[PDB]
Amino acid sequence: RPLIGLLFSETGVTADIERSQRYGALLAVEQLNREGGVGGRPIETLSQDPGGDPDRYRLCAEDFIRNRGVRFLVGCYMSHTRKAVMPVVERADALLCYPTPYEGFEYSPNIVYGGPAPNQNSAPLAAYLIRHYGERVVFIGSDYIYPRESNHVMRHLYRQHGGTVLEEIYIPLYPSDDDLQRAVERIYQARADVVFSTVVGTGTAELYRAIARRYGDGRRPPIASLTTSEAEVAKMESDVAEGQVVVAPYFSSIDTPASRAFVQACHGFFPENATITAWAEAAYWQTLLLGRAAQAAGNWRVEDVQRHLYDIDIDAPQGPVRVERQNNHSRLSSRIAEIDARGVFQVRWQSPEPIRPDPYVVVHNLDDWSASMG
Amino acid sequence: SANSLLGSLRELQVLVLNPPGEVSDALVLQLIRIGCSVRQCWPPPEAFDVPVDVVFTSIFQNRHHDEIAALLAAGTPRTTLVALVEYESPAVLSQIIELECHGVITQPLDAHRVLPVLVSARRISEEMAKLKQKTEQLQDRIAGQARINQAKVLLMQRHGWDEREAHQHLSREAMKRREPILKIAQELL
Repeated sequence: RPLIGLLFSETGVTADIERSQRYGALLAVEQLNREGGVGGRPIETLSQDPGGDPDRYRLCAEDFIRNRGVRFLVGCYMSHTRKAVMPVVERADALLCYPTPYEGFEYSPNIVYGGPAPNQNSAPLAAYLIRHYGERVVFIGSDYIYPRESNHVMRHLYRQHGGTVLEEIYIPLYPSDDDLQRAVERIYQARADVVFSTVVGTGTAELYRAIARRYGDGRRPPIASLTTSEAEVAKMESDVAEGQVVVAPYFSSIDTPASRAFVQACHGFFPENATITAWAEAAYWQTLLLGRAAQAAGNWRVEDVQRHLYDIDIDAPQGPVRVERQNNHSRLSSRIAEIDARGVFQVRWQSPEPIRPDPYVVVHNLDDWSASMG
Repeated sequence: SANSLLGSLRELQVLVLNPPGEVSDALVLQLIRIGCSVRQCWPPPEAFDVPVDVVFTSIFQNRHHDEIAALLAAGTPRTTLVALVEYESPAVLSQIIELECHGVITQPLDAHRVLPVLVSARRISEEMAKLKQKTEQLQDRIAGQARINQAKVLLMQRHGWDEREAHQHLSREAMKRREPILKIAQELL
């Protein structure tokens, strides 16, 4: 049975981006079913809502693999939700596509990483920030492993290039009102040139609004984020969102027919409460790759499908992508964008070509990015 | 050092800053028996001319007091000072205190009083000069230590280095540019 299990929250702290991933994956299934399904048989999907809880992700993965015969999964966002599912898929010899940016330092034979490792997003973003913004920075992130690992690198990068990391603040994943106010007051008391955010999900919008109001509605330090997506920026007033900085392989404003085709496809298929994001883009291309690899194999056997996966370079909405057989990570484009006054993402820099993944690199050499940014 | 102090008395250059007369004479004769190089001078000059290690003078109620005072105020601090005193009353004693003698000899002087006073006063002035020298060394040291420590924190934090690494780097550059560790540290700061 060509059945893809979709493990994306519907509820919880990251519900917006993960609903976005779910529809991107569903969009692909639909397109694959118009291309002949898998050997005449239509591709089916099964969805469960783990609600951002790592233990519920594990339980949903276990239900799918144990009781539904699922061997192909698309899902997970926050890194600890990936860690909770990983062992289940590896013991069942299943294949999980993770269309999410992450901290790196992982190799799983059963995981196809469709989102960037730090050499593909944080590094270029660090080079950019040190290049254009003042060197006194203040960090604010949600309290879980990804923002913490992401801050661990950024802290070291700024100190190496003559910067000062004034405050490094963490707030809980569903941050109370007091949490935000205390955090914003510290940000306001540090007088930073830039705010580097790693806050993820619900509370992102409120955070950016509180920074906004707090400041004397005047030439605040800009917010540069590794995590904020289009789903968070749509919840922001025009003036709050304006001038904020964001990084991703894809932005709905990209100027290509491939990007245009994806926007249109998403607009006529996604619900009202599901914004297009870079992670919907990644769920789409990965789910699409799965289907074509299966079509080329003629079956739905992980071993057969998987073999055909490393050989199919796809034409994704972001540009051309492929999965490297050596590390299960992908060759991804990387864009840095500044939000204009009408809430639109203006790409300010792009890597000249897709960046090859190197999840374990410890020393990020920022000189790599001198030519293309200055 | 009691031994080296005693052994170096014959190299001391002693000046008897006192009017010509019996007192000066007897004092110069006893300093020559002890073996010091001894000169006698009078009226007090404005600067010495030749290096002087120990001055013997009397207490005058007139302008030689101020002359002598100024003469030794401007002089080498290691110059030992011994006053010949004949009164125990407050203005005379205040003069001794204000001159900051390292030793006194009450009059009438006789040969037996000289050597014990010259030695105890010389120990005293040398110990004072040493404590002052240690004070400057320690002041410089506290300041130095601070900049070596702030520079080390700087390297640590810049590079993601531990204390030992920061120390190895300072030492290496320092001992490759033939300069003090402190100069490297201050360059960084």
